[PDB]
Amino acid sequence: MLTDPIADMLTRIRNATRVYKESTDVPASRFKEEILRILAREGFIKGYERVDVDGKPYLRVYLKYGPRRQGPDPRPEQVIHHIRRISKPGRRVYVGVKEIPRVRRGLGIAILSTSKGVLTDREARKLGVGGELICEVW
Amino acid sequence: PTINQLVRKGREKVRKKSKVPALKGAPFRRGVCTVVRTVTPKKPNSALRKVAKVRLTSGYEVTAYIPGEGHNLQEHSVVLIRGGRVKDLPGVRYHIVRGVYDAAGVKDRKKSRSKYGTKKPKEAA
RNA sequence: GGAGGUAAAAAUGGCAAA
RNA sequence: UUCCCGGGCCUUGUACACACCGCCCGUCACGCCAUGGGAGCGGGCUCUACCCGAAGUCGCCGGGAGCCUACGGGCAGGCGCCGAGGGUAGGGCCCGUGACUGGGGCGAAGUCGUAACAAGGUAGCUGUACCGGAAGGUGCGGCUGGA
RNA sequence: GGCUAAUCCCCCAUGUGGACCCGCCCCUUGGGGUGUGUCCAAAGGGCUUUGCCCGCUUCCGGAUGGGCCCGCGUCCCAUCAGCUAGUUGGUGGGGUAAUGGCCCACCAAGGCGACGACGGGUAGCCGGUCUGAGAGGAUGGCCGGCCACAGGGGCACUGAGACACGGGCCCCACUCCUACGGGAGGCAGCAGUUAGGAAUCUUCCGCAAUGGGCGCAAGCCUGACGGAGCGACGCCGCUUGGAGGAAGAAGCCCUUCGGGGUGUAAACUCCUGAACCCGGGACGAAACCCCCGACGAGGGGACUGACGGUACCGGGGUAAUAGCGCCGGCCAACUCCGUGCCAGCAGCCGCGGUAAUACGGAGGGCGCGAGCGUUACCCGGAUUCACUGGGCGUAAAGGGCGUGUAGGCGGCCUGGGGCGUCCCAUGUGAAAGACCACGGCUCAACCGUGGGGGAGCGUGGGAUACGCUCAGGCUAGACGGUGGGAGAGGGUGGUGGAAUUCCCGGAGUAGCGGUGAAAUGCGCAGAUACCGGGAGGAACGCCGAUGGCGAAGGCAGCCACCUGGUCCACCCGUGACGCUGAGGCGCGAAAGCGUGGGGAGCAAACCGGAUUAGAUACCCGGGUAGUCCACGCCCUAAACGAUGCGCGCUAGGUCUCUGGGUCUCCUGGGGGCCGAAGCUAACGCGUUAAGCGCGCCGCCUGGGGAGUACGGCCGCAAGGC
Ligand SMILES: NC[C@@H]1O[C@H](O[C@H]2[C@@H](O)[C@H](O[C@@H]3[C@@H](O)[C@H](N)C[C@H](N)[C@H]3O[C@H]3O[C@H](CO)[C@@H](O)[C@H](O)[C@H]3N)O[C@@H]2CO)[C@H](N)[C@@H](O)[C@@H]1O
Ligand SMILES: [Mg+2]
Ligand SMILES: [Mg+2]
Ligand SMILES: [Mg+2]
Ligand SMILES: [Mg+2]
Ligand SMILES: [Mg+2]
Ligand SMILES: [Mg+2]
Ligand SMILES: [Mg+2]
Ligand SMILES: [Mg+2]
Ligand SMILES: [Mg+2]
Ligand SMILES: [Mg+2]
Ligand SMILES: [Mg+2]
Ligand SMILES: [Mg+2]
Ligand SMILES: [Mg+2]
Ligand SMILES: [Mg+2]
Ligand SMILES: [Mg+2]
Ligand SMILES: [Mg+2]
Ligand SMILES: [Mg+2]
Ligand SMILES: [Mg+2]
Ligand SMILES: [Mg+2]
Ligand SMILES: [Mg+2]
Ligand SMILES: [Mg+2]
Ligand SMILES: [Mg+2]
Ligand SMILES: [Mg+2]
Ligand SMILES: [Mg+2]
Ligand SMILES: [Mg+2]
Ligand SMILES: [Mg+2]
Ligand SMILES: [Mg+2]
Ligand SMILES: [Mg+2]
Ligand SMILES: [Mg+2]
Ligand SMILES: [Mg+2]
Ligand SMILES: [Mg+2]
Ligand SMILES: [Mg+2]
Ligand SMILES: [Mg+2]
Ligand SMILES: [Mg+2]
Ligand SMILES: [Mg+2]
Ligand SMILES: [Mg+2]
Ligand SMILES: [Mg+2]
Ligand SMILES: [Mg+2]
Ligand SMILES: [Mg+2]
Ligand SMILES: [Mg+2]
Ligand SMILES: [Mg+2]
Ligand SMILES: [Mg+2]
Ligand SMILES: [Mg+2]
Ligand SMILES: [Mg+2]
Ligand SMILES: [Mg+2]
Ligand SMILES: [Mg+2]
Ligand SMILES: [Mg+2]
Ligand SMILES: [Mg+2]
Ligand SMILES: [Mg+2]
Ligand SMILES: [Mg+2]
Ligand SMILES: [Mg+2]
Ligand SMILES: [Mg+2]
Ligand SMILES: [Mg+2]
Ligand SMILES: [Mg+2]
Ligand SMILES: [Mg+2]
Ligand SMILES: [Mg+2]
Ligand SMILES: [Mg+2]
Ligand SMILES: [Mg+2]
Repeated sequence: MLTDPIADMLTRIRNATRVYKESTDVPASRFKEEILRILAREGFIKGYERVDVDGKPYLRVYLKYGPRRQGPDPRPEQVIHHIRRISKPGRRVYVGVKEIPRVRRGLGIAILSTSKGVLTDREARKLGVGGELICEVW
Repeated sequence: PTINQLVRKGREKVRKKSKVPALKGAPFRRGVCTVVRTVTPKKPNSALRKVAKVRLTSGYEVTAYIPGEGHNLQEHSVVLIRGGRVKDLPGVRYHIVRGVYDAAGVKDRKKSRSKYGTKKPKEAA
């Protein structure tokens, strides 16, 4: 039924990084398209493209991972150590420019939808707007 | 639970119960003794602990423990309830302050005489 | 050869403790 | 080598671990305490209906009867509604008490059995029904927390 | 009864002006203006006096204080689920400064409630205070703001304002004075008495200051206040000396007796100097008053201190109170003696029964110091109510299962609004406290000054990504069509055979049943075992499975009728119609209950026979309800996968059921096993998650007491929730 199409996207990404898959398919949405624009510039993915699956538009989000570590357990480190939805439909989380969190002491990213568009924590304090705290990625 | 379940139901406060029903939780309470005697403790131990039924001002009648070694408590003795129970005596939850109105302090006490109510002896020192 | 599937016997151990 | 006793290894079951000379369940006897029921009794608060009802505001009279400084007016006075409360009658909740009674909790070493844990010697537990001093047994269906 | 004065009361006038009715105009709830009619005013006093001052009257305006109303927030109990007669609304009045059922008559029958009305318990609320990393939790003592009260209860009067603490009236309770008939009083003001209690002060001094009231002023009043007094009650500051001092006295403790500890502690020697004594001595005080100027601005002069001769300054000058808790682990600090599950300790675990670092004492040690401990309470630790920040297969916990009300949540695209949300500006957010700097008391506590900001809410403006809404559209969700498929899905009606038991006939005999060994029992009245025939009920062997179906409970000979769910293909229609679901509603094994029928086998209770110390049981022989049918009840469970439902994602291998295909093989649904990643405390789960997510619901919060008692609902009861 997809109560939240945003968390299904972030979970499809999270489920594709634990098996080290080349890419994954998420359905199409112009709002999810703007969320993925932020994941590409900050360096969590390779990008996406408006593909078409059986006449239904999806999004081939190309993943990216770290260097192949040696020794025991040779799987590489994730570029996305953590990703989760905050403003869930059961509890909408709304914040302002003073109450923006320091996601992993600035080493993380805080995507949040503003009236100026889908921006992030460092772009929200520069323009001075704030808004719906979407998610935290690090 | 869910957020909506917490807006509807909420969180129940624990609201702890008192272990000392001294009627308004006063620090002390004057009472007269009715029956002073000796009882037997629980299964791991075995002795003759001195206890006392005290008719307090609040109208109830509770058992009270006599601390120390030796006392001067009778059927018409006025004592002061302190608090705190005795682990080995089921039914004893209060303590008797020694050194007040009828209960004299522990005779020949020397070390912890703040408790058991004994004054400072003066032997030229 | 795979299910089904073989009892006649019998009570108890004072308390607390490295 | 079936069977008594002791021992070795593997496996299984365990609520046992000062370890089966283990543990453990219920009834009964004694003691302490708390609680429910209980012929009822006592008290607080509150409600409904009625009887009476001061002060006082307001409403009417103000005359066969007073006072008045400007009198188709005022005051005194009288009447009525309301009214604190008092009284009567029935209720509602709560608290305290009561001969006696039901089960409960607790208190080292009392009596009776052996239900459970090892196929615990009747695999156990469970819902219901019946019975039995008691743990408990049996019936019907269920469960694997058993083979 | 009688005089008598005023800033007392009244009448006439004047009317700037104001009030009211009516009309008109602007505005637009009763605001403002205007015209006619009417109504309303008023006080004098003192002096350097026909000139000012203090007052009076009317109206408008300011400033302050208050009344009423509204939005939002404000404890627990649902074992309180219905409440409502001035109750809800209208019309007209009464009343008030003023709206209003505030009150009164009439009419309409409404108003409130699971978003918790009504009722019951409790509580004054806040700024703040305490804690806490924070969020929150707890609190409302001093100070400040608002309220409510003044022995309990009602009521009005005066007045700008009171339903009036030290004003009035009345009723009650109580105390007191009485010539007995009718009077006095209200410390929850300041002290003080008594009572209760674990517990809480001086019947002190002063109006010098600040503030209030009156008065032109002088000044009077102020238990407001300023101070003093008591109390280690809290915090802060300080003292009981300081420097020397023996390889180290005495006493005491331990000792492997050789010595170690108290212990540089003491004595002793220098040095400083609390307390004390003497002299001096305040800041808080400058106005009001007077003089010059006009009793204005400005300038000048004088009076006045409770605390108090007090803090303080200067001189002199004495070695000058130490106590309490603890020493098993947590938790810092160890030896001797006594005692012997005794006496005793104790916050938790726990010590003690002859050698106790845990009792008691001593020595020594640790910790704090005019304090130290204890008891009670609040937060913390407690992330054990988890919003930050918890959980439910087996530890506490998924409702027995469905359907479904409200509610919560909801797919893709593009527009409109901008309610949530976000930004900026403005207003508020009193002071105090808190926080940061600098000051004042010789520091600090205390206090002054300045600065800094929250959030919340009102107003103006902007933004439109997400949520909401309106409108258009789309098909992946969901539903429907067409064609087929399997199945113990459910109800009704009929029907087949095997077997058990009983009756009848034939035949036939000395035993049959039964145990794990025997009896009870049955049988020469002709049993068991065999043949033939009949009745009657219940269950359906083989197929059958580790199988199928249903949401669960559960469902099995066969036939037929009625009927439900589901699956696959074709991708045709509707077009977001969805998911979950408190309450409700219905179903719900067995046992049980009622009413009637039926009753072969089995079989609670019951009776025998054995076993046994005993047997109310296990085993044997009988056997009644029940089992079975029809209707109505009951509503439980190990109702179990001890895993609620829905959707998306994440390796595979293998067995099996059921469709479809260009059917080697692929793909949809379902039932099993093993296992990537991952999870978990472990067992184990693992596309049929206990994984990664999201929506909604139920539930959990240590064990016993207890699924008990009371209350409520349901039931015929048993009993259930
Ligand atoms: N404790 C829970 C309850 O205890 C009940 O049992 C209670 C009694 O049955 C039991 O009595 C036991 C007795 O069983 C056993 N056979 C002998 C023992 N001496 C008794 O003990 C009792 O009595 C003595 C004095 O007589 C007390 O000192 C002792 O503390 C107490 N347990 O003592 C228990 C209470 O202490 C049942 N077990 C049960 O109902 C329930 O579990
Ligand atoms: Mg015995
Ligand atoms: Mg035994
Ligand atoms: Mg024993
Ligand atoms: Mg013992
Ligand atoms: Mg060997
Ligand atoms: Mg073994
Ligand atoms: Mg009773
Ligand atoms: Mg007239
Ligand atoms: Mg009673
Ligand atoms: Mg009783
Ligand atoms: Mg047994
Ligand atoms: Mg058994
Ligand atoms: Mg048994
Ligand atoms: Mg049973
Ligand atoms: Mg029986
Ligand atoms: Mg005029
Ligand atoms: Mg006139
Ligand atoms: Mg109160
Ligand atoms: Mg915390
Ligand atoms: Mg009084
Ligand atoms: Mg008046
Ligand atoms: Mg007054
Ligand atoms: Mg008074
Ligand atoms: Mg007293
Ligand atoms: Mg003064
Ligand atoms: Mg003054
Ligand atoms: Mg010495
Ligand atoms: Mg001065
Ligand atoms: Mg230590
Ligand atoms: Mg000893
Ligand atoms: Mg100790
Ligand atoms: Mg000791
Ligand atoms: Mg907490
Ligand atoms: Mg606590
Ligand atoms: Mg939480
Ligand atoms: Mg937990
Ligand atoms: Mg459990
Ligand atoms: Mg709905
Ligand atoms: Mg949406
Ligand atoms: Mg808006
Ligand atoms: Mg402030
Ligand atoms: Mg300040
Ligand atoms: Mg189509
Ligand atoms: Mg639409
Ligand atoms: Mg549903
Ligand atoms: Mg049933
Ligand atoms: Mg039945
Ligand atoms: Mg029947
Ligand atoms: Mg009948
Ligand atoms: Mg039989
Ligand atoms: Mg025997
Ligand atoms: Mg039998
Ligand atoms: Mg099962
Ligand atoms: Mg559910
Ligand atoms: Mg279930
Ligand atoms: Mg499968
Ligand atoms: Mg497996
Ligand atoms: Mg029950």
